[PDB]
Amino acid sequence: GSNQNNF
Ligand SMILES: [Zn+2]
Repeated sequence: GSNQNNF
C-alpha cells in the first residue's frame, strides 16, 4: 500500500 503523510 502507498502511504502519504500530510504533516
Ligand atoms: Zn505498502
